[PDB]
Formats: sequence, C-alpha cells, structure tokens
Amino acid sequence: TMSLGAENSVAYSNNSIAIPTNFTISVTTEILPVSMTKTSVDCTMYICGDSTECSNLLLQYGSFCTQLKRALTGIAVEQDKNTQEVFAQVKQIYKTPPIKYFGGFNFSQILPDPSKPSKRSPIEDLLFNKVTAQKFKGLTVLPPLLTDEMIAQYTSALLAGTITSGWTFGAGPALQIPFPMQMAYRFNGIGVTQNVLYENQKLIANQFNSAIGKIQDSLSSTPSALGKLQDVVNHNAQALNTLVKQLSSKFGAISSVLNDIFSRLDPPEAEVQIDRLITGRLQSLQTYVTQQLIRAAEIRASANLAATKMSECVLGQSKRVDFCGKGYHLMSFPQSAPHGVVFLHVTYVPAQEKNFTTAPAICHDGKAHFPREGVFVSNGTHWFVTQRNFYEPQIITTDNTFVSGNCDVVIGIVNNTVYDP
Amino acid sequence: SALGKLQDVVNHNAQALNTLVKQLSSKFGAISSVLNDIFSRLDPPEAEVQIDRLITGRLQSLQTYVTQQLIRAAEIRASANLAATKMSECVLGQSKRVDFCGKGYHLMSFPQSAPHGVVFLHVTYVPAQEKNFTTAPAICHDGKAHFPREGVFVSNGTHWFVTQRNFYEPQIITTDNTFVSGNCDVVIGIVNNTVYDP
Amino acid sequence: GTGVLTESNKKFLPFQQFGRDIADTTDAVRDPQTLEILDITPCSFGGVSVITPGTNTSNQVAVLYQGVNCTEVNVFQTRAGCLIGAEYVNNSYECDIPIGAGICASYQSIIAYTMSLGAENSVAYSNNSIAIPTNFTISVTTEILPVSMTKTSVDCTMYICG
Amino acid sequence: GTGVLTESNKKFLPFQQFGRDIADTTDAVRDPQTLEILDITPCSFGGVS
Ligand SMILES: *[C@@H]1O[C@H](CO)[C@@H](O[C@@H]2O[C@H](CO)[C@@H](O)[C@H](O)[C@H]2NC(C)=O)[C@H](O)[C@H]1NC(C)=O
Ligand SMILES: *[C@@H]1O[C@H](CO)[C@@H](O[C@@H]2O[C@H](CO)[C@@H](O)[C@H](O)[C@H]2NC(C)=O)[C@H](O)[C@H]1NC(C)=O
Ligand SMILES: *[C@@H]1O[C@H](CO)[C@@H](O[C@@H]2O[C@H](CO)[C@@H](O)[C@H](O)[C@H]2NC(C)=O)[C@H](O)[C@H]1NC(C)=O
Ligand SMILES: *[C@@H]1O[C@H](CO)[C@@H](O[C@@H]2O[C@H](CO)[C@@H](O)[C@H](O)[C@H]2NC(C)=O)[C@H](O)[C@H]1NC(C)=O
Ligand SMILES: *[C@@H]1O[C@H](CO)[C@@H](O[C@@H]2O[C@H](CO)[C@@H](O)[C@H](O)[C@H]2NC(C)=O)[C@H](O)[C@H]1NC(C)=O
Ligand SMILES: *[C@@H]1O[C@H](CO)[C@@H](O[C@@H]2O[C@H](CO)[C@@H](O)[C@H](O)[C@H]2NC(C)=O)[C@H](O)[C@H]1NC(C)=O
Ligand SMILES: *[C@@H]1O[C@H](CO)[C@@H](O[C@@H]2O[C@H](CO)[C@@H](O)[C@H](O)[C@H]2NC(C)=O)[C@H](O)[C@H]1NC(C)=O
Ligand SMILES: *[C@@H]1O[C@H](CO)[C@@H](O[C@@H]2O[C@H](CO)[C@@H](O)[C@H](O)[C@H]2NC(C)=O)[C@H](O)[C@H]1NC(C)=O
Ligand SMILES: *[C@@H]1O[C@H](CO)[C@@H](O[C@@H]2O[C@H](CO)[C@@H](O)[C@H](O)[C@H]2NC(C)=O)[C@H](O)[C@H]1NC(C)=O
Ligand SMILES: *[C@@H]1O[C@H](CO)[C@@H](O)[C@H](O)[C@H]1NC(C)=O
Ligand SMILES: *[C@@H]1O[C@H](CO)[C@@H](O)[C@H](O)[C@H]1NC(C)=O
Ligand SMILES: *[C@@H]1O[C@H](CO)[C@@H](O)[C@H](O)[C@H]1NC(C)=O
Ligand SMILES: *[C@@H]1O[C@H](CO)[C@@H](O)[C@H](O)[C@H]1NC(C)=O
Repeated sequence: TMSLGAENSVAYSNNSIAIPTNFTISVTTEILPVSMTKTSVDCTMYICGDSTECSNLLLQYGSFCTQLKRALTGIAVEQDKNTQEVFAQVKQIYKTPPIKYFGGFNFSQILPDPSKPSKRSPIEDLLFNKVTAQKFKGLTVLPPLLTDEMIAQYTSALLAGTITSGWTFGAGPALQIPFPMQMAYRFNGIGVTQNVLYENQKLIANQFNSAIGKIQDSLSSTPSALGKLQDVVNHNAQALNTLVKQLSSKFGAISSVLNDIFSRLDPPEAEVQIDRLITGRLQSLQTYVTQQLIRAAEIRASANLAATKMSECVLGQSKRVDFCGKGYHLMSFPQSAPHGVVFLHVTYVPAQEKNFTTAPAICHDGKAHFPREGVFVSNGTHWFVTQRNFYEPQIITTDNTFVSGNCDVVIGIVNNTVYDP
Repeated sequence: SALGKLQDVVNHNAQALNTLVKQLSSKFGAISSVLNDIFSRLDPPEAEVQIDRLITGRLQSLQTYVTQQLIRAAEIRASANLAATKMSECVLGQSKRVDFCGKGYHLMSFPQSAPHGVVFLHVTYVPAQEKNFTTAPAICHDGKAHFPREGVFVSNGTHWFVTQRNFYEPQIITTDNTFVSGNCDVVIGIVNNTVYDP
Repeated sequence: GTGVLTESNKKFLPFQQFGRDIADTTDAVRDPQTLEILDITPCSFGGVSVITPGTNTSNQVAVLYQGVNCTEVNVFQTRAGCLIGAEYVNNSYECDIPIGAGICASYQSIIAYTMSLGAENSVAYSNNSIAIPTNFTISVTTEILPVSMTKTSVDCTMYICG
Repeated sequence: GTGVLTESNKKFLPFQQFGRDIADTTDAVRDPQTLEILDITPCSFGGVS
C-alpha cells in the first residue's frame, strides 16, 4: 500500500511562533515542450503511387486531399507561431559585457561558450546531447522556420538582458544595474530587507554557484529528467510508423498491391476492389490527421503556458505561489532544448527555524503598540521586533511601532516598556 | 490586418460550411450524384446499394465536419477563458503580472466590443529619457551603515542623494529615509558621506 | 515498377531473391541475367510552393521546390529546398514571407535573405553605475481576442437525403 | 422536384435551359411552354423547439 507521505505534526499553540534564522538559495528546473515536428503528406502518391488510373478513380471521391493538406498546413504554421510567441519576446539583442564579474556570482554554466562551434552554453549542450528513417511513401518533415542557432541567440539575449538590467528591459528601455543591487531589490521584493543580502553577499554567491553545479550534475546523471521532450519525439515517430505500416493491410481486399490487382482482374471488380483499398487508406489518413490536430492543440496549450512563464518569471519577479518553482521566487534563467524550453528557477528557501513566544501588541502607558512591519518576539525575558522572514531582533521603539487605542480591547496584549529615542 | 483574428474566425467557419455544401455534389463512385436520377434509372435491388454507398459517404462527410467544429470550439473556449481572465484582472483591477495587460507597467485598461470577440485598450506607463549615475549600496557615517528605506543612493559626481527607483527625484540623505544596520566594515562597496539629522 | 537502380552493398543469401523494407515494398532485387544486387530508389519528388508578393503589387513569383537538391531537377539552394526566381542577398531584414530554416523572402524584384534577428544592442554594465529615468510616456495598446464562434445547426434528413 | 415557383429576372441566354446553384442542384428552370423563366425555392422548413 503506497505511503501518503512522512507524518509531521507541528507544535501549534496560541502564543508561540517560529522564525527562520538562515536561508538556502535553491535552483530547480522545469521542462516544457513548445513545438512539435511539422509534417506534410503527399496524398496522390501515398494513396496510390505510380498508378494513374488509380488517381483517376480517386478524383471521383472529392477533395479529401485538399482538406488534409489544409489541416496539415495550419498545424505547420501554428508550430512557428508557438515558437515566435515563446521566444521572440525582446526586439533588441543584448550582449553581456566582456568582463564577467558580477559580484561573485558565476554564470559560466548558462552563458554562451565561444569555444563551442555552435555558441551554446554548457547546460544547453548537455540538453541537446541528452535528447535524440527513409519514408518515400510521401511523408515529409518540414524544417522549422527558426534554426537552433537563432533560438540560442534569443536565449543569450534574454540572459544578458536579465543579468545586466534586471527586469527593467522587459517594460521599456534597458537600464543597467549592478548585480548585487538587483539581488537586494529582489530580496526586498519577497519581504527581506537589503541589509540581509549585503551583509552576507559572499555566502549567497557560494550557495548559488554550488546550486548551479548541482543542477548540471543532476541533469548529466539522470536520464529521465527530460521525459516530456522525448515523449513528444516518440509520439510523433510512432504515429508516422503506424501510418507506414497501415499500407500493408488488404482492408478485406483479396490483395494489397496496386499492380497485382490491376494485372489479375478486369475493371468490373477491380474498380470495387480499388474503391475498398482507397477508402481504407483515406480513413487511415483521416485518423492520422485527427490525432495530429488533437496533439497540436495540447502542444499549443503547453506553449502558451511556457510563454506566460517566460513573460512573468524571467522578465520579472512573480509573487504567485509555486508558479516559478517551490519557495519564494527570486529570478529564473531560460535554456533552449529540442522542441522545448528549460527554466532554471532560482528561489529563496528559509531554514534553521527557531521557536519563540509572541504577543499581538504591547501595552505601555495605557496605549497599545502594534508593529509596523515586523512581529513581536521574546527569547524569554526581553521583547524585540523582527521582520517575519528572518530573525533580526530590534529594540522596540516608537518608530517601528504605531499606537492604536488603549490596551483594554486586544486579547493577549502584554506589558512592556517602549524606548523613546 | 489589425483585426486578423476575428476575420480568421469568420473565414474558418464560412469556408468549412462551404466545403460541406460543395461536397454534397460528389459522386462517391456512383453512376450519378442525383438520387432522383438514380431512382429513375435502376431497379430497387441495385438502387439500394447505390443509395447505401452515397448515404454512407455523405454521413462520413458530416461526421468529419462535426469533429472539426468540436476542435475549433475547444480552441475558441480556451481563448474565451483567457479573455475572461484578462477582463477580470486588468479591467476590474490593476495587475502586477508582467506583459499580461500590455507592454510596460500596467495602469488600467478599457474593454471594447467586437464581432465574435472583445478588444482591450491597455493603458501603460513606460519610462523614458534615462540618465546614468554612480550608485553605492550603503553610506558609512560615524561607524554606522545606512541603507535606503525605499529609494536608491545616486550621485551626480560630487553630492549623494536618495531617490525612488522608477523616477528621478533626488532628496537629501537624512536619517528619516534611511535605516541603520550594523557597522560599515562588513558590506562591500560602502562609501563615506554625511547624513543630515533634522 | 519505377525507380532508380543503383549498385547495392546488400549481400543476401543465394536462395534469397528479393528484398523488402519496413513498409513491405521491394527495395532490393537481383538481376536474372547476371547474379548481382541492385537497390530500388524512387525517383526524386517533392512539393512545390509559390512565393507571391500579391497580385495587387506584381505578377512575379518565386517557385520553391521542397527538399530537393536542384542539381537533380537566379537559383538558390536552401535547407528547405532549391529556390528559383529570387536572388540571395547578403543583407538582413525582418521576415516578410517565411521560407524555412531561417530564410525569408520579400519584394522590393523578389529577394531572399537571412532574416534579421533583431536590432543589435549592448548595454553599458558596470559595478558602480546605475541608470534612472527622468521622464515617462503613457502608452496605449490594443489586444483582440475572439470569444465565441457562430452557432450552427444541421438538418439530417434535409442534407443526407433531398 | 418540390418547391415554390416564382417569376425570375435571371437572363438566360437563348440556348440555355436550366440553372445551377453552387451545390449543382437546379435552381432556375425554363418551362417547355410559353418559354418562361422561373426560380425553384424549397418550401418553408426549420427546427422545432
Ligand atoms: C520549539 O518548541 C516546541 C515546544 O517547546 C517544540 O515542539 C516540540 O518539538 C520536539 C522536538 O522533537 C517534539 O518531540 C515535541 O513533540 C514538540 N512538541 C509538540 C507539542 O509537538 C519545537 O520543536 C521547537 N522548535 C524547534 C525548531 O526545535
Ligand atoms: C547559515 O547556513 C550556512 C550554510 O547553509 C552556514 O554556512 C556554513 O558555516 C559553517 C560554519 O561557519 C561552515 O563550515 C560551512 O562551510 C558554511 N557553509 C557554506 C556553504 O559556506 C552559516 O554559518 C549559517 N549561518 C548561521 C548564522 O548559522
Ligand atoms: C566559474 O565557474 C567555472 C566552472 O565551474 C570555473 O571554471 C573552472 O576553473 C578552474 C580553474 O580556473 C578549472 O580547474 C575548472 O576546470 C573550471 N571548470 C570547468 C567546468 O571548466 C571558474 O573558475 C569559475 N569562476 C570564474 C570567475 O569564472
Ligand atoms: C534575550 O536577549 C537579550 C538581549 O540580547 C539578552 O540580554 C542580554 O544578554 C547578554 C547575555 O547574557 C548580556 O551580556 C546582556 O547584558 C543582556 N542585556 C541586557 C540589557 O540585559 C537576554 O539575556 C536574552 N535572554 C536569554 C534567556 O538568553
Ligand atoms: C499591565 O499594567 C497594568 C497597569 O500598570 C496592570 O493593571 C493593573 O493590574 C493590577 C493587577 O490586577 C491591578 O491591581 C491594578 O488595578 C491594574 N491597574 C490598572 C491601571 O489597570 C496590568 O495588570 C498589567 N498586565 C499584567 C498582565 O499584569
Ligand atoms: C550635483 O547636484 C548638487 C545639488 O543640486 C549640486 O550642488 C549645487 O550646484 C548648484 C549649481 O552648480 C549650486 O548653485 C548649488 O549651490 C550647489 N549646492 C550645494 C549645496 O553645493 C552639484 O553642483 C551637482 N554636481 C554637478 C557636477 O553638477
Ligand atoms: C571612510 O572613512 C573611514 C573613517 O573616516 C576611513 O577609515 C580610515 O582610513 C585611514 C586610511 O585608510 C586610516 O588611517 C584610519 O585609521 C581609518 N579610520 C577608521 C576609523 O577606520 C576610510 O579609509 C574611509 N574610506 C574611504 C574610501 O574614504
Ligand atoms: C552613461 O555613461 C556611460 C559611460 O560613461 C555610457 O556608456 C557608454 O555609452 C556610449 C554611448 O554611445 C557607448 O558608445 C559606450 O560604449 C558606453 N560605454 C561602455 C563601457 O559600454 C552610457 O551610455 C551613459 N548613459 C546614457 C543614457 O547615455
Ligand atoms: C517629458 O516628455 C514630454 C513629452 O514626451 C515633454 O513635454 C514636451 O515639452 C516640450 C518642451 O516644453 C514641448 O515643446 C512639448 O510640446 C511637450 N510635449 C507634450 C506632449 O506636451 C516633457 O518636457 C518631458 N519632461 C521633461 C522634464 O523634460
Ligand atoms: C490558549 O491555549 C490554551 C491551550 O491551547 C487554552 O487553554 C487557552 O484558553 C488559550 N487562550 C487564548 C487566549 O487563546
Ligand atoms: C546469358 O546468355 C548470354 C548469351 O545469350 C551469355 O553470353 C551469358 O554468359 C549468359 N549469362 C550467364 C550469367 O550465363
Ligand atoms: C568593479 O569591477 C572592476 C573590474 O571589472 C574591479 O576592478 C573593481 O574592483 C570592481 N569594483 C568593486 C567595488 O567590486
Ligand atoms: C402552345 O403553347 C401555348 C402556350 O401558352 C398555348 O397557348 C397553345 O395553345 C399551344 N398550342 C397548341 C396547338 O396546343
């Protein structure tokens, strides 16, 4: 019987709180397919081949070939529209500065490598390596409009923009900002003050570098991490293969070769036999097209989700919970992949929590003092006020508290002095 | 070409319906495509199979049309759900999601009706005329490090000011708009300066 | 049959006469006159598409054969196929008519070019410099979204029968 | 065929006899006598709810 999870009862009481005293910078991945392979079929040559009176008989059925070709063309252009929507989000190609010092942060594992002939970042190269015949039946694969070089260039431009200019380049002109200051801004976004970053910058840089290395190793050593893209490839390949094997079926006819039937019988029943064969092949092709349409709709939904993720988690900071990775979102970096995109979500995670005794307000001289932004805590003898997401005890004064009424209405108010500077 | 999507909806429906009506004049391997001529030409024993195959073909065409309509309806329903979310989040309020309600910082949007659709006018705030400055993370003063409360420290070359991030409006650095946290020995990049006490 | 017969490296056993493939089609065969091995490859084929600038501007067109090396068919060889009627240009503009594999075609005669990815830019990043706007611009944009399609109904007897 | 016959302004050429719609069904016809031009319109029909 499968285990639901590890049992964990948390100690809840009406005057106890827990405040983290440390954190951990965590990096996660998220693989999303964007586009599937564009295929085109040759109806006249798949259905019949080299027989011309076969085409003459086919012409009497109607314009099924026209409808099939129109549907396939619509899917093919939809794939390119998906790629444009996801990736072509910046109209200017930014470049990283020649010097690669960003206050200790190490971005070599995601920035393009000039040594590689393809100018791809090491993680992009690993992703390409981790993801992997002749059909004369009339089934052809159209090349994508955007080559992998151009997608890599878009990704590099986005990385340079989000490194040198923060999120400003996603809402107007790019404005340069030193990276530690951008990181402080991003902490200030999630309710942790700037001094927290500035006083332990090197520790955070080391944590970020180690997390990036761990992600690279985890992708290298785990073959099932890129499952979704491989599922896309496998689905298309198996669909084409089933379509190919559908040719070796008699469909109830006495034989399954055009020349054999043309040579063995007279027209009066050869016509009926070929009608049966062509009808069967037409139903097979129609089924293939319908499945292609459904799969294309699903892939389009996934591509729209990926475009939203790129707009929100990359070109800015997202307050939505779990949308851009577990924990408090700091920033994310995109990486390209075959028929997909990979996000590296950098996030803030509290750790090393500590229990405390808390009170809703402080009664002093018949007045009730509430915290402006922090929370009242006490190690057991003295009271302090600290921000919620980090332990930074501060003396309770009249500048970090505000007065609201007397101390006769609040439930749980406690007695203490409030220092006045 | 601004209104391409609605016209595409209209064109898709019209062309699908026209394909359905034109397919009605297809032989489907018959001697004739008019059921009346079939009825005035052959014995019922073979008129039966003639009509059978003709009717089966027409029914298959109608089934294909219905399936295409279902797929298009699902796509349009997805678009309509997106439009409802956009209305609720950009019109009935202000959205902080990037690029959801237009390029730039969103202020407000106004809806407009359209044939088989809706049109949004996203009003947005866009910065311009940027100016470079020299910045520092904190200010050291009497052994104390001062950080901005909501602003950012900038310098035009000789004096230091604190200003809001998205607009240039310099102010004198006082203890009102800055807060102290530790000494000025641990932070990297701190700069000496005075802090006016009101 | 119809195809191109080439010398084959296949080496099937003396009792073995024909050769099939995945799709159950004879792709290898042995000459009755002289016991040698041949491969059957279908003659070169592909789809053809027309690059038109619109009849309201000109009647010139550019023909794009798909997936054929045009030594076997103002001529340009792309990854998608061989393009005839348009000349390659070293410059780069935005994509007007997409061909494929990063090639786009436009009318100015008809020209084919590598699409310009974007206006190149480099921002001056340094570790003690910041840029702050001094002015703003109120911008208004549009967004068109379809909501509902046309409600349709059919009459089974009126359509299937007459 | 079944329908309602109305006077038509369609200008048949002297050799033309019938009239076809998009679906290749007779729409306008010329009566054998009086050599007149007519339209064929199906009788009223619709759904019931
Ligand atoms: C803070 O104190 C509370 C209670 O004083 C701790 O809750 C107990 O933790 C121990 C540790 O294993 C458990 O065995 C007890 O069952 C908990 N109490 C209850 C009522 O469940 C809490 O763990 C302390 N915080 C930290 C971080 O240690
Ligand atoms: C917060 O946690 C970090 C690690 O998560 C602590 O840093 C470690 O400190 C010990 C002792 O100083 C070193 O041996 C380790 O090498 C450090 N880790 C890293 C990754 O550098 C840090 O000390 C914690 N802070 C507090 C206040 O407890
Ligand atoms: C940033 O990270 C890269 C990659 O980890 C570091 O490159 C390493 O450099 C050392 C010595 O220079 C070599 O022994 C390693 O083999 C390099 N790693 C790889 C994967 O080649 C680099 O030193 C780090 N720091 C900077 C400033 O780039
Ligand atoms: C709770 O915190 C206060 C403030 O740090 C502690 O009071 C100080 O404790 C240290 C260490 O014992 C002394 O050196 C200081 O003189 C104390 N300051 C004052 C004003 O008394 C207090 O001890 C802490 N409580 C507990 C139980 O650790
Ligand atoms: C907080 O301070 C107030 C006033 O100093 C305390 O109120 C007194 O409580 C005692 C004990 O019941 C009474 O005898 C006095 O008459 C009260 N005086 C006033 C002005 O209310 C209050 O008890 C203190 N809080 C706690 C928890 O003891
Ligand atoms: C930076 O800004 C300060 C504040 O405006 C400038 O200081 C003033 O400059 C004007 C014109 O030079 C003088 O009239 C004022 O008397 C100055 N005020 C003080 C308190 O000295 C400063 O000149 C600016 N620096 C540069 C390089 O333009
Ligand atoms: C910022 O100010 C502090 C204090 O005024 C300077 O620290 C002094 O530096 C000099 C030369 O480096 C030493 O001789 C003194 O002993 C230092 N005094 C103290 C109290 O630290 C510091 O150098 C200044 N920094 C800058 C960049 O101006
Ligand atoms: C603010 O100053 C910096 C440097 O003082 C400017 O950066 C230079 O801008 C020029 C403009 O053409 C470029 O040619 C240089 O290459 C830039 N320097 C570097 C190192 O790249 C910056 O442009 C100024 N800000 C504004 C708005 O003009
Ligand atoms: C911010 O930009 C606006 C326009 O984008 C500037 O307003 C213009 O000012 C000039 C000079 O006074 C006038 O000739 C124009 O007619 C104004 N434009 C409009 C639309 O009214 C404005 O001056 C800029 N801000 C600053 C501080 O210069
Ligand atoms: C606090 O909790 C204890 C036990 O959980 C309970 O007996 C007491 O009534 C509670 N008091 C308040 C003020 O919540
Ligand atoms: C086939 O017959 C010709 C004469 O007609 C002869 O020259 C040739 O050697 C024969 N081929 C073989 C393989 O025996
Ligand atoms: C800024 O970077 C330069 C090299 O790019 C370095 O010499 C300088 O020390 C850095 N400044 C700070 C404050 O780290
Ligand atoms: C010929 O047709 C016309 C049509 O109105 C009719 O009036 C006339 O009597 C017909 N002639 C004969 C001989 O029936």
